[PDB]
Amino acid sequence: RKQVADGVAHIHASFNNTIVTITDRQGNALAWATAGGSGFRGSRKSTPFAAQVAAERCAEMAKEYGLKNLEVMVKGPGPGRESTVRALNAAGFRITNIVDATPIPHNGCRPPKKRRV
Amino acid sequence: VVKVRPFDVALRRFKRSCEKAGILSEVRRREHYEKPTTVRKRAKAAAQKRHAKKLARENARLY
RNA sequence: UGGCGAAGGCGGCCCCCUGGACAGAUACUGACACUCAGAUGCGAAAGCGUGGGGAGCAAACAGGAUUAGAUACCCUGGUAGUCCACGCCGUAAACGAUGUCUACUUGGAGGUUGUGGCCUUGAGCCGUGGCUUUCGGAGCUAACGCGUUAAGUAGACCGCCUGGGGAGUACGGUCGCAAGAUUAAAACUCAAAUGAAUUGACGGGGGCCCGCACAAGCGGUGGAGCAUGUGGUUUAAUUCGAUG
Repeated sequence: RKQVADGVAHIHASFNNTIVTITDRQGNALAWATAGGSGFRGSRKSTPFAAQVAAERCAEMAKEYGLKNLEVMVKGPGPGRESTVRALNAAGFRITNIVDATPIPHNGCRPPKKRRV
Repeated sequence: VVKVRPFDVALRRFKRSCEKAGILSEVRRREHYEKPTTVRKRAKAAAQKRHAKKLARENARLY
């Protein structure tokens, strides 16, 4: 382990799962945790609370590297946007900046077809 | 983007900083391809409803 | 419910080539106009040919689910196609389901693009044009509605209709590489087909409400043995009726 104190939390909140990848500021991965690896499956992955746990699990694995300050980059529309960020505050970590990093095409590729469900 | 200058404020300020860049709005637009005809149909009915509101909401006794 | 274009259609930014519209001002020509059978041209998307290109998407197709089945909807993939060049095709609910041109006939509120004036005495206000949106008057209309952008009042010319099926089909011609387009019947058959609006009922439409309706509880039935009724079967007869 290289001990780092300043880092970046990259919350990837899909509508299905939520991934949390705490990195150094140079974007090398240190820890990751996912709603659908932190216990919850099918329906319950896609809940705030599953993502919270992902964040918690990742947080208490990020302390091995001795991280202290994180910037949160919240990327996507999922339920695990807000909850993960709370779970980083309420796990010690000082949050410096909360960026949104959602990829927005400036008209680009034709999305998949509409679901005639 | 929100520099945390308490966190609880900062996350609310974050949540309103991404409302205002219509970020979640935009993702939901671009999840599935709206066929151009359907886009226009929605936009007309929008304008049409908005007017047909205001018009009768100027015609707006009750008791 | 901004703009431009005949329509189809056209969306980053920059340049080059280029069409149209509009306004102001003065001068010009002197009815040179309007409409148009036939003809010609342009004409979404798909499709077709040849050659490229191919991120994403996705007919077909494959697999996974769902289901009674699922040649579907859903999921994972995925090819033609989608893109470019040059042709072809000529069709769409190509729609305002509303031919073009002209004149006339109450208003209200907007948008947009010119132009003039005022004191720009302070973003403005008032005139005057073009285009466009909406609401309504008379009138019109079967009604719904249309209503100076008419579906009002008239004129010019063109296109087109003549009960529903058969059928925009057959045959013939023309056109096309093909797909097919275009022109376009008849036998036979039916006494209707149809428009708008009305009242209901219904909707796996919306809103709002109520009941031991559900929820919350409590005790049952379903299981046992008996009682009782019914069905069935049996019987000479198991009288007849009551059946969500």
